[PDB]
Amino acid sequence: FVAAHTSAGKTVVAEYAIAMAHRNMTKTIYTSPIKALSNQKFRDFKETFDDVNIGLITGDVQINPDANCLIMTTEILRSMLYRGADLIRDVEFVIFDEVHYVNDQDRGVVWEEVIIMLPQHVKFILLSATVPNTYEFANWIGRTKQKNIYVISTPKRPVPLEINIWAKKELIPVINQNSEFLEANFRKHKEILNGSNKRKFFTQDGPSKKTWPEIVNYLRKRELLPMVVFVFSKKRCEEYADWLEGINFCNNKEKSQIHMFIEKSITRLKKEDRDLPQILKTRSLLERGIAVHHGGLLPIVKELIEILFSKGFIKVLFATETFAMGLNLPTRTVIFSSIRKHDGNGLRELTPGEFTQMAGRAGRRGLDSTGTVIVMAYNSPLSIATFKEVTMGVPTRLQSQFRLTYNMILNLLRIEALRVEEMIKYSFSENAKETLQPEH
Amino acid sequence: SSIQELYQSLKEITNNAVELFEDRITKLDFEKHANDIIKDRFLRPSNALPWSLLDMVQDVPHTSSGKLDYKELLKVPDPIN
Amino acid sequence: SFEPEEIVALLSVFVYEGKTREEEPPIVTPRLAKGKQRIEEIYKKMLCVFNTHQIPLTQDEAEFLDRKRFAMMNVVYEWARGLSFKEIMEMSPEAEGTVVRVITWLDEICREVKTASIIIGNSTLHMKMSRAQELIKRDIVFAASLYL
Amino acid sequence: GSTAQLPFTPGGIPMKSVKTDSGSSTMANATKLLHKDGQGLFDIPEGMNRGIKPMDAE
Amino acid sequence: SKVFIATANAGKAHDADIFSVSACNSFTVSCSGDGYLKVWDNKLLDNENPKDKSYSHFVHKSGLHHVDVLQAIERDAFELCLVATTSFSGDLLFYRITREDETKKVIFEKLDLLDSDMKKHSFWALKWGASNDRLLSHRLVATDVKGTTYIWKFHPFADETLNWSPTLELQGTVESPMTPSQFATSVDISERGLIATGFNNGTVQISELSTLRPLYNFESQHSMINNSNSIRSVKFSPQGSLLAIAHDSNSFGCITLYETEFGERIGSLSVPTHSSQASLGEFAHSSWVMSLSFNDSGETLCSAGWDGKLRFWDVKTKERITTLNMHCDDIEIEEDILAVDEHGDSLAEPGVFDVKFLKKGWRSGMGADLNESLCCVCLDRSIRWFREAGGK
Amino acid sequence: KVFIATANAGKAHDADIFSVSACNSFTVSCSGDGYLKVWDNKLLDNENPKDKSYSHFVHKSGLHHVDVLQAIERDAFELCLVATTSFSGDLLFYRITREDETKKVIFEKLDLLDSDMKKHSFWALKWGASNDRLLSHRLVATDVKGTTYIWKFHPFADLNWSPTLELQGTVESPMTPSQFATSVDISERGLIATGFNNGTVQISELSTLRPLYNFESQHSMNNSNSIRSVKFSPQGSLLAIAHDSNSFGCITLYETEFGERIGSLSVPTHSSQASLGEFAHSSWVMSLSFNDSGETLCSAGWDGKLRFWDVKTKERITTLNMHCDDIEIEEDILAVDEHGDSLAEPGVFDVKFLKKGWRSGMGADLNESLCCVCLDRSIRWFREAGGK
Amino acid sequence: VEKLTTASIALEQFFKKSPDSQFALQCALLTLERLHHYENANELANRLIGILEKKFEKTQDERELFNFAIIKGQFARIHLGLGNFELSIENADLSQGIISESSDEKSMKTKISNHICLGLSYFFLNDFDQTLNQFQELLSISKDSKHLVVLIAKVLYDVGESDTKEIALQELTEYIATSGADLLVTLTIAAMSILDDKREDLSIILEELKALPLSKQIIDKHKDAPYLIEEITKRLYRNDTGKQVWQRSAYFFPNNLKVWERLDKNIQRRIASNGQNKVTAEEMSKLYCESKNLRSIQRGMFLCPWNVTAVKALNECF
Repeated sequence: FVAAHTSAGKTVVAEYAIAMAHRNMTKTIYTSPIKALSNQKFRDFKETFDDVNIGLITGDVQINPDANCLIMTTEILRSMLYRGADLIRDVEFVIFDEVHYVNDQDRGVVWEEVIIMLPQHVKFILLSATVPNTYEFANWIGRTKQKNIYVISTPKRPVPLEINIWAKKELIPVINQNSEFLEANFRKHKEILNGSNKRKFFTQDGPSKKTWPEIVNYLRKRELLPMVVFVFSKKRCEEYADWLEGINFCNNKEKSQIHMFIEKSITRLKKEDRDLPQILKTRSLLERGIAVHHGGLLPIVKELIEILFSKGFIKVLFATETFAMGLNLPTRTVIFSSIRKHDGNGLRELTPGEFTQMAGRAGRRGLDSTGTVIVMAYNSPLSIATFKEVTMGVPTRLQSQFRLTYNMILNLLRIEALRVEEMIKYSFSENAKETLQPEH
Repeated sequence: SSIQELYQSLKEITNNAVELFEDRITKLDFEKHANDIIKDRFLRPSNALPWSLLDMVQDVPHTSSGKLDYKELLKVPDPIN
Repeated sequence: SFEPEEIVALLSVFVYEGKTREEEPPIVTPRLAKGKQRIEEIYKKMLCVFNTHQIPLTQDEAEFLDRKRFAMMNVVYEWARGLSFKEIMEMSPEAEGTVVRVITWLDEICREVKTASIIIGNSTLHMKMSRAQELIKRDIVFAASLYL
Repeated sequence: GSTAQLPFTPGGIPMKSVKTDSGSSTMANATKLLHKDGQGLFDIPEGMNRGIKPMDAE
Repeated sequence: SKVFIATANAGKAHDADIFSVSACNSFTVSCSGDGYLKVWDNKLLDNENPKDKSYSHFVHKSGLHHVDVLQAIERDAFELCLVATTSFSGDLLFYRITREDETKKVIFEKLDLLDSDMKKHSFWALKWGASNDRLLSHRLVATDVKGTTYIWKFHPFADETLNWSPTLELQGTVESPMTPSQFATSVDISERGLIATGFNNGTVQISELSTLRPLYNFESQHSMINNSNSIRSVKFSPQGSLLAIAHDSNSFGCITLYETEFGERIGSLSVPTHSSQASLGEFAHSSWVMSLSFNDSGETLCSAGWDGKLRFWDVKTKERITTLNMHCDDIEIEEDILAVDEHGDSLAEPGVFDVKFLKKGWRSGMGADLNESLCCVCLDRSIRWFREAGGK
Repeated sequence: KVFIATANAGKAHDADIFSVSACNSFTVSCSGDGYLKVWDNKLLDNENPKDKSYSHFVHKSGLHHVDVLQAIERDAFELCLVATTSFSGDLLFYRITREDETKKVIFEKLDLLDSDMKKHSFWALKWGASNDRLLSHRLVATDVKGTTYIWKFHPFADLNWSPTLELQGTVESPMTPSQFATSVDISERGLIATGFNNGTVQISELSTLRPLYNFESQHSMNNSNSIRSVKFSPQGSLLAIAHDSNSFGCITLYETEFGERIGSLSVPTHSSQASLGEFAHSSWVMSLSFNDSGETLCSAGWDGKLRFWDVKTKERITTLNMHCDDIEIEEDILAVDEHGDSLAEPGVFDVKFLKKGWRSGMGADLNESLCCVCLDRSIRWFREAGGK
Repeated sequence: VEKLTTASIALEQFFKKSPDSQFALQCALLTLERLHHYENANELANRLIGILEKKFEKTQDERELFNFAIIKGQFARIHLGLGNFELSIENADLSQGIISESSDEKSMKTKISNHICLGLSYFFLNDFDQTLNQFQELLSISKDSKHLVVLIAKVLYDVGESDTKEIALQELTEYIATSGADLLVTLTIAAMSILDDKREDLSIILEELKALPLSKQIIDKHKDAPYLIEEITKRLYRNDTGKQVWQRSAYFFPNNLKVWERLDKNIQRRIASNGQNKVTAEEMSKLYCESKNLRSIQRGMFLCPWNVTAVKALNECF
C-alpha cells in the first residue's frame, strides 16, 4: 500500500509490478478511473519498459488482444468479477491507481464492490495521494481478505516546493522550500492591500484584460518558466486565455514542427471535422504559443493538447482540476487564479487533498526539485484560517463509499453464490472486524 | 452474335503513342426489331410457377408420421470421468 | 414503432447531467415527445413507489425530472442520421466534449441494451439497437487515442 | 463476453457451504425440506404450488 | 485489432477510376481505367504525403482493372520481386523489378512471354501465389471468358552461382468443370494446397492446380434473378481450412463462410443492415461487396463494399467488431479533393474497390512497429492507408 | 358560399398541364409538350383567353414545375421572373417583358446559374418573395437526392441590370438512404418546407441552414405514402401537407414551432362504407393552396371536386367539381366503390388562389379569384363569393 | 425470400447433423419448390423416394397411396423445365389412379397439381399439337376460382395455330362476363389485342387502357401496360403523340425507376447511384453503359462483363 505524492517516483511499484510478473509468469492490471489516465500510463508503459506486451480495453474493442499487461477502467474491472473474465485467472498482483478517490461517494463505490470482491489468489497493489489515516485502510483490506500487508508510507515529499501570494505584482513567501510557516509575510501582504456599478460581470474579483500579461511577462524577466495556471469556469478559461496577446513560446522552426504535428492529428478526421471553429481557435492558440484544457473540450483536442504541452513547448498554460492527473510535466511554477469552485452543491473551498494533488504537482524532478507555487489575490484580503486549512491543513480522512445500486443487487440475487447479506455486514463500515474481534 | 468474336475484335487493337488521357465515345444506336416484346413477353406461360398458384402444395398433420414425439433432445448429461 | 435513431436519441435522457441555464428547444418529432412523456410517467410512478416505503434517494435521482436532461434528444438524433459535427453543435446548447461523452455513453447503453434485448427475445429490437450502434460510432465520437 | 456463464471465486468472506461428513447430514435440509406425500414422491416442482394431474383429465 | 486510424492518405491518383491495388513489403502500386502504374514507396518521411515517390508508367490505351505483386528470395544471386497486371482487352503484361535506393528508377523489361496462339483466352482475375518449397514453381492463377486457369514458372536461375535465363512454363491446365460453358469470375490459391474456383452463377467448385482435379460443388443461396448470385472474390484463411466467399444478390452484398473438406455453411457473415426500412433480414453490406482480405494470422476478415464502408468481421466467431466509414472529404490536402463527380453525384459513399492487408514491417509511415497495416482505394480516384493501434 | 365562373380556355396545350403559377398581370402555365404559355388575367369579360395567349417552346421533354415572381425594387423596374424545371431536370430562368406600343410578350431567356449547377437534376422549386428581410429575393429548389438547394438572388449589383444567383445553402438529405423530393414550399416568416416521396416532411430554418424538425408518414406500412403538396399560411405559423392511403386523398395540418398536430380534414357517413379511414378526397389530393387573406384553404383532388376548408372551423365550406357539371345541390361524401376508386373519374392537376382583384370584370377587386388546370387541357378561371 | 432461404439452409444443415425423421423428410422439399431451386431438386429427393421403397407391403390403406400421390404432383412440378420433358407423363398417373375418383381436400390439392404439368410437356418438347391441347381442353371446368384464367389464358395462345387462337378468344371473352376487372388479365388481353391489330378492338381497349383506376396504377411497379399504350397508339394512328403517358405516370411515382430511365438515363442513374431504390449488378452496369462516355462504360464493364451490349459499346468506342 503506497501512500505517496505524484511526480515523485510513484512508478517504482509500477515498474516492478510487470518486471516481477513477466519473469515469474503472472499478469498485471493497471486500474485507473479516468480514461485519459489509462491512455497516459499506457504510453508510459510503452516508453519506459523494454519490449512488454501491453493492452487497453475500450467500448468498441480491446487494443492488443493477447496482452500481458492489460489496462482498464474501474467499471470494466468490475465487469470481470460478475461476467467471468479470462484475465482473473492469469493476474496475481493488480495495481490500483489513486485510492484517495476512496473518499468520493458518487463514482468510487466500484472500488468497494471490486477490491473486497476480488478472488482468493489475487493480492493487492495500491497507489495513492498521501493521507493521515494510513493504518486503518490497508489493515481493513488486509483483515477482511486475510492477507499480509505493510504500510509503505511517504510522509514528506522527496520533490518539495514553496508557496507564495500575488499582490501588486509581488512574491510574498508564506511557505518556503523546507515547509516553514512565515507569519510575518502574511502580515506584510495584507498591509499592502489596503462609482463602478455592475454593468458587466461582478464588481470585484477577476482581474482586468491587461493584468494577465503583466502577471505573465514579469515572471518571464525573472525567468521562472515553465508555469501553469488553474482556472475553473469553462467560459472564464477561454476569457482569461484570449485577453493574452504578444507571447510566443515556439520559434519559426518549432512553429513549423507544431504545424506538422497538428497536421497528423487533423489527418484522422474529415474536412468538416478538421475545420471546426473550436479546432481552428485551438490551432491558432497552439501556433500562437499557449493552450487551454477543460473537460468541455473534445477528446482529440484535450489529449493532443496534453501531449504538446508535455513535449516541453508550451510554458504558460490554462487548465481545469482534472488536468493535474497527467503523465509528463514541464512545470517549474503552478498558480491558483482562484480558490472557489462549484463541485455539484455550491460555492465551496477546495479541500487540502485537492490542494496537494494540484500544488504538489509543481515539482520538476531532474532539473529543479524545489518547485515554485504562487496563489493569486486580486486587491482583496485573504481569509487566514480558511487559507491555512487549505494550505497547511491536513488532507482529510478516507470516508466510506456505500451506494446500493440495484443492478448489483440483481446480479447477486441471480448468481446467489456469495449472498448479499454476507457482503453487506462485512463491508467497509467497521464493527468488530478490524478492531477487537478477539474480545468478542 | 457470340461473345468471343466481339471480345477478339477489341483485343486486336494495340497501344497508342499522347501519354496523356483521351475520352472516346461509343456509336451505339439504342432504338428494326419492333415485334420482339409484343409477341412473346406477356403471353408466354410460366417456366416456374407463380406463388399465387402455389396454394395446392400441402397439408400439415399434427401427429408425426405424442410426448416422446416432441422431446427427442431429452438426455442425461455427458459421461463422467 | 420507433426507428434506431429515435431510439438512441430517446436513450440520451439517462446518460446526461442536465445542469444548465439555457432553454430547451421544441422536440424534433412527435414520436420522440411521446416517448419522453412515457418516460416521465414511468419515473413519476417509480418516485411514488419509492416514496411509500420512505427511503431517501440520491440528489441526482431525487432531482432527475427537474433537471434539464431532455434537450439532448434533439441533439443526438441528427447525429444518428448522418450529419456533420458543426451542424449538430450549432443546434445544441451544451459544450462539445460533454456532447461527445454523452454520445459515448449512449454507445455503452445501446451495447448494454443489445444484450438485454437479445435475452428478452425481440430480434427487431436487437437489430434497431445494432442499427443505432452502427451509425453513432464514427469520426470525432470515436477518434484516435493519441497515446500509442 | 457475457454474464450467462457464472463467475470465479471471491476471497476473504465465508461462502457457507460445508459438507460435514467423511445417510447422516450431507444433504441436510436439501431434500428433507422439499418432502411431502407418499414415501417421498415429490408432487410439486419446488418454488411454486400446483401439483400434478394424471391422464384422466383429457 | 479494435479500430484502425489514418497512418497516411492520398488523392486524385489516376485520371480514370482506380479499379485495383497491389501492395507488398517493398512498395505499393495501383491500376486504373486510363491504364498506368504508379509504384508508391512504403518508407515515407514524418508527416507528409509523398506523391513524387510513385513513379508513373505507360501500359495500355483501353485500361487496367486488376493487378497484384509477388515477392520472394530463391537465392543470393537475385532478390526476387515481380508484378503483373490485367487489361480490359485481356493481356497479362509481366513487369520485372530492378530498383536503386537513391534514384528509384524502376524501368520494366519488354516482357512478352506467351506467343500469339495462347492469347485466345482473355485475362481478367489474376492472383499470384507464395510457395515456400511446397512446389518449386511460384504459383499464379488467372481466369478468362472460356473458363481456364494457367500458371507460369518464372525462374531466371540454373539447375532446373546461378546464371541468367528467364523462362515461361505451364504446371497444369485446369478448365471450367461445370456445364454448360461459363465465365470464370475469380480464383485464388491456398497455402495448404486446396485451390477452389468461383463462377458467375453462385456456385464455388473445389479443386487443385497441379493435379487437374475437380473435387465437388454446392448450390447457391436463393438464385432466381437475372444476375442472381455472382461471386466477386473467393478467399481463404492463410493457415486454416476455411473458405470465405464474397458474392452478390440484387442490390445487397453476401459474404459466406465454408470449409475445404465438408463444404457446409455454418453461417454467412452478416449484421443488421438496412433493408425494407423496418423489417430487416440478413446481409453483409447494404450495397455490393467486392474485395475481401485476411490479416497475417487469419482471424480478422475485412470486406470492401460499394457503399463506402469497411467492416471488420471476426472469423473465429461470426460477428462484426466495427465499421470504418469512407467519404470524399477524408482526403488530406485540399487540391486533390473530389466531392462530386463529373456526371452529378455526391461521393460521400463511394465504391471501395480493393482493400488489402500489409503485415508486420511492411508499412512504417508514422507511429507503427511490426504492424498489421491496411490500404484502400475508392471510386473518387483516392488511395488511403490505415494501421493497428499501438503494435506492442 | 358560391363561386361563379368567369371563363374557361379549352384545348390549351397538347400534353398535360402540370403546374400553374400566377402574378399581378398574368397566369403562367407549364405543360408536358414543352411550351411556356402565359395567360392574361386582365381580360375583358366576354373573350376567349386564347386571344391573349403567348407561347414559347423551351424544351421538348416538357415542363412539370414552374414558378413566377412579379415585383418592383428600384424606382419602377417591373421585375417579372419565371423560373422552370423540365422533365430532363434542367433549370431555366426567363424574364418576361412586353413591348411599349404593340404589347407583345417577349420571353427573354436568362442563364444566371453556371453549367456545373444546371447539371444537377432538379424537381420542385419556389420563389420566396422578400420584403427587405433579405437584401434582395430568395429562391429554393429540390432534387432527386434531397439536397435542397437555396439561392440568395440579386437582380442588381452596382442601379443597373446585373442578375446573379449566389448560393445561400444546401440542406442535405434527411435520411440515408436518400428519398426523392416531391414538393417544396417557403414562407415569409423564413421556414423551408421540404416534401419527400415516403411521407416525410423536412422543416429547415432559413438563416443557419439547420433542420428545425420533421414529420413522418401517418401510414405505417405500399399504399401511397408519398407527399403531394406542402404549403404554408402566408404570415401565420400554420403548415399544410397532403398524403394518401390505398388510392385516397388525406390532408394533414401542423403548427410551425412545436409541431403539434391540429386536424386531419375528412368527411364521414355511409357511402364511404362506414369508413375507418377518415380521408379528405376519394382519390389523390393533387394540389393545396392557401388564399392570400390567410383563413380558408383550397384542396384539389384527382376525383374532380375542389373542396374548400375553413381553418378556423376545421371543416369543409363547399365543393366544386371542375371537370363534370356538379353545382347547385351537394350531398357531400367521398364516393368509395368496393373495387377502390370513386365512380367520378376526371383528371385534375392543379389549383391556385389569386389575390383580391388581379382579374377584370364584375368579379374583380370585390372578390378574390381562383385558377385551376385539368387533364383534358381546359384551363379555368372562377370568381368567388357572389355578394357585391 | 430471405426467410425461406434461412428455412432451407436450416433444413439442409439438419440433414447433415441429424437426418432420417418421420415428418422432416415429408415437408422439406417444399421450400425448394417455393424458392425455385431446380438444380438440386432431386439431389436429396432420392432419400424421399428411396425411403418409400419400404411402403408397398407395409401401409396400403390411407397413407402410402395419399402421401406418395401428393408427392407425385410435387415430382411433376419439379421435373418439367429442367432437362427432359418425358418425366411429366407417368408421374401424373401416380396421383391420377390414387385420388381422381376419391374426392377430398388432399385429393383436390393433388388433382389440380397434375392438370398443370402435362399440358406444358407435349407441345414444348415433342412439338405435339393435340397431345397437349386435348389435356388442356377438358380442363375447362377444373375449379371456378379467380386465378383460373391467369394461367390458362397464357396456355391457350401458345399452340402456334389459328384454331387455338379461337379457343383463346372464346376463353377470354367467357372470363370477361364472370370476372373481368383485374390487372394481369387485362394486361394480357392488351398484349393479345396488340398482336392482333383488330380495328374495333384497339379503340375499345385504348379508351379503357387510358382510363385506369389509380389503385391499379399503385399496384403496378415496372409499368408494362401503361407503357404499351404508346405502342397501341403507334400501331393505331402512327403519330407523334405517343410520349404522353410517360409524363403523367412518372410524375405520379417520381422514384419509380425503369419508366424514368425511359424518359432519361441520367435521372434513374442519379436516383440509384448511391442507392435509393432497388437494382441489380447487371442492370446497374447497363445504366452505367447507357450514359454514353468512357469512364462510366469502364465502370459498367467492371461491374458486369457478362452482358453483350456493354461489350459491343466498348468495341465500338475504339
